[PDB]
Amino acid sequence: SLQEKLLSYYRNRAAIPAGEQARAKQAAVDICAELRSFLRAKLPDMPLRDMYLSGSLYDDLQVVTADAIQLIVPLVLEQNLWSCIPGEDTIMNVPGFFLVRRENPEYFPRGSSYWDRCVVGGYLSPKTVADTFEKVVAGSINWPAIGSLLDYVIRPAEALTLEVQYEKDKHLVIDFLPSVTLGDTVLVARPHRLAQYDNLWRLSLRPAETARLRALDQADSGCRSLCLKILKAICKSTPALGHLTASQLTNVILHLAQEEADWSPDMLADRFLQALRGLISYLEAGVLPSALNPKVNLFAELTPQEIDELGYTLYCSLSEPEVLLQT
Amino acid sequence: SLQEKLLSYYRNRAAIPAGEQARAKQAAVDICAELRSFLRAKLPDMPLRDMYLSGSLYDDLQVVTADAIQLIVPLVLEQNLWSCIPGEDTIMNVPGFFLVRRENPEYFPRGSSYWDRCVVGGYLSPKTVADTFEKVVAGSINWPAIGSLLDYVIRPAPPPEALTLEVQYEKDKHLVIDFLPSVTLGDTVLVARPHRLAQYDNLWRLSLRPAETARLRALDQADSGCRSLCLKILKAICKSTPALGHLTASQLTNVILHLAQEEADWSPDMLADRFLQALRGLISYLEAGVLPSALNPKVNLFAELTPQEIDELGYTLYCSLSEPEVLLQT
Repeated sequence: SLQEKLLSYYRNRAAIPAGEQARAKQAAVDICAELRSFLRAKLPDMPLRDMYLSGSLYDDLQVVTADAIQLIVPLVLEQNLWSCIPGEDTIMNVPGFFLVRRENPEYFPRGSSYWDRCVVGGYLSPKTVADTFEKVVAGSINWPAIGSLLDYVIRPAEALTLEVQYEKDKHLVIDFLPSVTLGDTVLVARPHRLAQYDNLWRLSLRPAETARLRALDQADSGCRSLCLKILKAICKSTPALGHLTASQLTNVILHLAQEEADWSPDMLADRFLQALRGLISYLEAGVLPSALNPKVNLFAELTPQEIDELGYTLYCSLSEPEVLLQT
Repeated sequence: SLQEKLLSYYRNRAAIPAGEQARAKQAAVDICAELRSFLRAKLPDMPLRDMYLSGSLYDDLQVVTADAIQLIVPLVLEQNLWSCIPGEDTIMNVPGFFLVRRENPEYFPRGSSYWDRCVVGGYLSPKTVADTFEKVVAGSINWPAIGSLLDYVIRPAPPPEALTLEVQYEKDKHLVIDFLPSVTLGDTVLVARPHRLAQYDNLWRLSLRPAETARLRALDQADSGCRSLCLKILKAICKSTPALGHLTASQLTNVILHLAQEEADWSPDMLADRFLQALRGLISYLEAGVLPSALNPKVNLFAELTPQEIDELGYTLYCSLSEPEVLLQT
C-alpha cells in the first residue's frame, strides 16, 4: 500500500540519523560561538548584533542528511535614518522584495550611520552589504586553525558560505545571511535570481512559514510536517524535481492544510497525493502564491524549462506515485 | 602544620560543595541561554549583542557559597562617533576610569546614534546607559515567565536599583545576578560599574577582572601551581571576617599576581609559605596605601578606600597574626 510505502520511506530515507544530526548541530553551535568571540574581539564598532543559527536543520525539518544551516548576520539600522519600501509599491513591481531607503539625508549627512558605507543611489544595497561582510568579517577568520581546535575541516567556498566536514563523508554547508529588521519587517540579502533586481532585499518568509506549520501539527496532532519532509526528501533525491524549494513545498502543504483539516496518521497517503496534484496545478498556472503573503508568487523565480520539467515529471508519476519513493 | 591548617580550611570553609557550585552556575547558564533566545528577536534598532556570563563563579574561583555572578551586556558604540579619555587625563584625575565622549556632535547631529539618548554634557553617561538598559531591555523581559519555564524563582530587585536578579535555583538555594553594561573602544573594554563616590559618577570603569583571571589560570596551568588555591583561601578569610569585608576578589587576585612575579615555585608544598608572603604583601600594600594593578600599573586598586578604611584593614591583619584560630574559623 501507498500508506506503508510513505511511512517506511520517511524512516528509511527522509529521517536523519540521530548521531549525524547531533554532530551537525554541535558543529554549527561551535562555529556560532567562534564568531561571537570574533565579533567581540575584532568588531566592537560595527553595529551588528550577534550572529545566530537558523533554518530547517534547527527546526527538525531537514531531510536525508544534515548538510545546511544559516547563520543570520543581523545588521542594526537606526529607526530614524532608514525605512523599507514594499516591492509592490515601487515601479519594478516585485512583491516579496523591498528597497531599504536612507531617510533624512539633508539633516543626517553620510557617516551618520555606519551602514552609509553600503549605500548606493540612496538605498542600502544588499549586494554591497554582502560584499562588505565577507571582506570585513568572513575573510578575517583563521578557519584552518579553528578547524584544528574542533576536529572539523573548515573550507570557505558562493563566497558567503563555509563547508564544515563534521564526519567522514559528511559536511554541513553554513551560509552567512545578512539581515535587517525595520519595525516589524525582517529582510534578508538573498538575491532575486534576476540580476536587474539586485538592490532588492528579500522579505524573510521561512520562520513564519515554519512556525505556522508547527502550530497546525501541534494542535492536531497531524502529519503535515511528516508529509512535507517526505516531499522534501523526494525532491532532494530526484534530480528532475530538485528545482522545487523547501519553502515552495511548505506553501503547497500550507495551502492544502486550508482545504483539508484531517491530517490524522492514516490520511498521509491521500494528502500526499493531493500535494502532488496541487503542485501540478500551481505549475500549470505558473503561480504558487505564498500562503502568508498572497501577492508573492513563489514560482516567480523559476524558468520556463524548469516549470516544464517539473510539470512533466509529476505528470508521469500520477499513475504510479510510488516510483517517487525510491529507497 | 600551617600547611595542614590551610588545606583543612580550604576543604572545610573555602571550597563550595560541588552540587551547589554546579547547580548555581547551571542556573545562570540556563537564564543566559533563555535571555539570548528571547532578546534576539526584540529591540531591532538597539545595538545590543548577546549577554554573557562573567565572574568568580563562572571561573571556578568563588568561595564559601555560590552567591553571585555577572551578566555582561555588550553594547556597540559606532565607529567614528565616540572616543574614550583616560581618567588621569581628565580633571577627575583617576586612573582605571574613562570618560566616553560623543565625537563630532554637530556634523553628525544628536540622534545619529542610538546612544545619543544616553549622552549628558557631551559624554556617554554610564548611569544613563544603565537606566536605558533597565527600562528598555530588562523591562521587556517577563521574569515570572522565564522562571516558570526553567523552574527557577527569579525576582528582580525593586527600584532603586541597580536592577539585580535574585535567583532561587532550588528550594532553598539563592544566587544574585547583576547586569553589567559594557562598551569597547579599540581594545579598551569599559563597564558601567560606578565609582564609589558620586562626584565621579560620569566615569566608566576600565574592565580588569577577565584579564586578571586569565593570567592567573594561565600561570597555574603551565606548572600545576597553587596560585588559585592560595587566592581562594585568602578570599574565604576575607569573606568570612567582617573587619576584612572591604577587601575585594580583584585586590586579592593582584596580590597573588605580584607575588607570582617574585616567586616561580608554586608547587603544592609551597602553599603555606606563599600564603604568608601574600599576607605580609597585603599588609605592605595597605601601609603604602597603594596596590597597583598587575596588568595596568597606573591603576591603584585601593583608590576607592578611605585612608581610614585602609589603616583599619592593615591593623586588622596585624592583629590576626597573633590570632590564627580566629582567622581560620571555621
